[PDB]
Amino acid sequence: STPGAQQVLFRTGIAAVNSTNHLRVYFQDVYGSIRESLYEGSWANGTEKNVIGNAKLGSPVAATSKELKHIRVYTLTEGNTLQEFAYDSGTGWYNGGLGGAKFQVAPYSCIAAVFLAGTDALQLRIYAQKPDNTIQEYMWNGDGWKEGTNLGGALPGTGIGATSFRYTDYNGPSIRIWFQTDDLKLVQRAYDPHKGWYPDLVTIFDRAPPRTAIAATSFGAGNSSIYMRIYFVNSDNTIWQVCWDHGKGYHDKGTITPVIQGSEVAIISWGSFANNGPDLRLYFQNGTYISAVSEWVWNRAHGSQLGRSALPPA
Ligand SMILES: OC[C@@H]1O[C@@H](O)[C@@H](O)[C@H](O)[C@@H]1O
Ligand SMILES: OC[C@@H]1O[C@@H](O)[C@@H](O)[C@H](O)[C@@H]1O
Ligand SMILES: OC[C@@H]1O[C@@H](O)[C@@H](O)[C@H](O)[C@@H]1O
Ligand SMILES: OC[C@@H]1O[C@@H](O)[C@@H](O)[C@H](O)[C@@H]1O
Repeated sequence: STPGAQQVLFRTGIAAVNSTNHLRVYFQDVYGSIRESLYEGSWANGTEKNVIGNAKLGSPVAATSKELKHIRVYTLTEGNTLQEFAYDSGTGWYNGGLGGAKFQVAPYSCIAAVFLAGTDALQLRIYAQKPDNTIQEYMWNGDGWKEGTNLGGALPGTGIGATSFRYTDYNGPSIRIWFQTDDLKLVQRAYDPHKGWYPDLVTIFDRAPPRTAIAATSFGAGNSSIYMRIYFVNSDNTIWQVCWDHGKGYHDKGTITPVIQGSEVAIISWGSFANNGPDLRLYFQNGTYISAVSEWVWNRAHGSQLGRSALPPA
């Protein structure tokens, strides 16, 4: 290993945000602190000086952004309440207002978070699992945190993936979320502006490991068209990808890359098929220096490739 890699919690929560190829990756260190590594032409940071806050050991870690002007990172306190580490350009890092509400969730809850796409002002939807094992939406619409729509029951401790995009022929944002139900299937729920939440679950995978990591992204929004990619850790100790492509639907799935048993997963994307993209980046643990976080890359030039073998601080 390396001294730096040793500071990374084994099976750490992982989150990532980006403005095109300007990247931030969040993880938890062995002391419970949440740290930020970054890519700005090269990889840096992830050290004890790059701590944005503290969370319970083993906490989920979720993050979302508006470019890199506004970043929000969500974790659980020791008290199993949702908290928010917030960054705005010109202000820096601070404790976000979500913590004031002190929302208790299940101790084993995961978290997903999105800024809603294409809206006039900043709007956030956070998803977590309550002690009754239902998936609850929490909203920020500019005037305090409030519970939004309850999305019903899921496997206790389920992974939660989420994405928001705006169809260019609609006047409001769409949301897709993915999680695991008691039957061990992975499923999607969906919000569109003209329908609200659709009543049905859409199966994306028949049987997944219990509490497997789930991470999602979307890109290339157009007129009634979108592209999406969902990632999870399968029973073969590899990340699998499920593809939604416009005109083909959920048409393919397969292995991507090996991971450690019980690795967490994060995904970011940028660009689109129309402009020599997309670019995809996955972050996970595959045993590099034992506990380092590694990267997988997809791009138009070279397709599927391992990227940075060990993120900072490794
Ligand atoms: O533009 C983003 C960068 O793309 C490739 O160069 C990767 O090797 C690198 O780790 C980073 O993801
Ligand atoms: O624009 C986003 C910001 O970029 C750098 O300033 C980082 O040091 C900071 O933590 C944040 O990620
Ligand atoms: O614009 C988004 C908002 O930014 C700050 O006001 C936060 O305190 C709040 O929780 C939310 O994240
Ligand atoms: O626009 C997104 C939607 O915003 C509100 O209407 C929420 O009640 C709903 O669950 C969803 O998040």
